[PDB]
Amino acid sequence: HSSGLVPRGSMESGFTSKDTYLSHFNPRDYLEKYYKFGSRHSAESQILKHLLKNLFKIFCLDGVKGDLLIDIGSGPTIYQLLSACESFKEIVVTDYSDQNLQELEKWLKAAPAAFDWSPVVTYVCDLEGNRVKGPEKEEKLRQAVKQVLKCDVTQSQPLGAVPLPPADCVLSTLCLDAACPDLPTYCRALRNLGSLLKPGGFLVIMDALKSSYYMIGEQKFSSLPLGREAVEAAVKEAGYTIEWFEVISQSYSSTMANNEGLFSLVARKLSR
Ligand SMILES: Nc1ncnc2c1ncn2[C@@H]1O[C@H](CSCC[C@H](N)C(=O)O)[C@@H](O)[C@H]1O
Ligand SMILES: N=c1sc2cccc3c2n1CCC3
Repeated sequence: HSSGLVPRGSMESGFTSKDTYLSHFNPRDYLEKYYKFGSRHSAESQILKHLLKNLFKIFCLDGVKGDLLIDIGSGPTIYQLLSACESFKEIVVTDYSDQNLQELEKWLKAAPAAFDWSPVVTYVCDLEGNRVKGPEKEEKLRQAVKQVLKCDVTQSQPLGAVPLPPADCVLSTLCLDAACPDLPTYCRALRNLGSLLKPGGFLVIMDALKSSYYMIGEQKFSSLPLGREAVEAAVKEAGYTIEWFEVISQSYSSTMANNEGLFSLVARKLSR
């Protein structure tokens, strides 16, 4: 009840509480704000294209492939899985928010009222060489998504008591910044995701740099404002070896975030 002075759910602890993600996170509004293919060459649209070109390169051009991929903190989105369904036989989607899981389930069932991913899907098809059209690509993704589960990156068992085989890849886009109030929790969340991975499994992360908040309309949500060095240090202390790390300077529209670019990394679960 602070009226934009401070992010929603943070007056007491300094960071957006996770119950705020069950009450004030609107899936439909988050999708309209950031994913109606951003907008007409907007900062959001350029960022989405850059995210899509990196996932295509990681999954289709590089050696990131296997049986199971677990997407962590998927929200109501599926763009991050379009290229991945080409390298992984099965995908599991997860989020802390029940309204985000409902939105994902609406898309899985191709409910007419669901969000339209068509332009994003066609862009991914174009990147992959136009071997299939959008509608064929979406059905391949829908059949590959085997489970839609509740997730909490802060718990030692992120997926609760749900048994899954060790994953070949753990993917997490624009989630860890929103979920982790500090670097010790951020480091611990990367250790928690490690328990879902086979020894030597891939960890794929894409998030924002130096961002202390992000907006969903006039609703402000916290983000951990960490830099490249702090990201690399936390990924290494969580028990991972970084294969590649990229940083772009492109930031979100001034009215939606205060970030200083984005990062992408592909890491591998260490020996121990
Ligand atoms: N502790 C927690 N554990 C898991 N997910 C969490 C979480 N706290 C927040 N989240 C989720 O983190 C997401 C931030 S939005 C990221 C959505 C999507 N992956 C994309 O690329 O746009 C939300 O869906 C929110 O529910
Ligand atoms: N989901 C999204 S969109 C966006 C823009 C800028 C910063 C962040 C952000 N997130 C969560 C992490 C922090």
